[PDB]
Amino acid sequence: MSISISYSTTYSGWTVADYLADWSAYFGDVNHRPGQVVDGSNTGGFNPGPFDGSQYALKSTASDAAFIAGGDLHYTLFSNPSHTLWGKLDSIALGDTLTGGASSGGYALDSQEVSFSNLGLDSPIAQGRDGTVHKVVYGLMSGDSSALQGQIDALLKAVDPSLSINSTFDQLAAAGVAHATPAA
Repeated sequence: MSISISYSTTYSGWTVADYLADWSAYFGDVNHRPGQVVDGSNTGGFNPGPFDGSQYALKSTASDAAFIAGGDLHYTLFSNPSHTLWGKLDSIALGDTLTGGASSGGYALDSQEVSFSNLGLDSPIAQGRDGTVHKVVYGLMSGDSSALQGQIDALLKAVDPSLSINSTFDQLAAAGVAHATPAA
């Protein structure tokens, strides 16, 4: 099935490009980089983990922002090719206030803003950090939603060539691809 999007009515008249640009700058950069992952503050986590799962989730350093990546995900840690997220990425959910974890049976957001699902991305381990899955999620970690934007743009075009990353959420809804929250 094709990409499916959830958005809060707040963003009805926003474009996906405007939204993701604003969100990524709001989430910022957790500085997850060589020599800068020295404790648990910026690792994120996997469910069930320790380095694989159906979710990877990460909270912003200085805001309440967070995302959950959903799929069939794997992380190489120190093993060649080192620090590669690979596997299947089905969903990215963006919002505020991450809760839970492996110990409680899953991650959740208290307040989801927007989600993209049925992304259908699938990168093999041997592609290392050049894998699309890696670049999409690592981009979110480091305050750059470019890779995610590109993949959403492609998926949208494949549905209907009038759709793009620059469409409004309401347009995507009209085109059958997105759905506004009934709330509040």
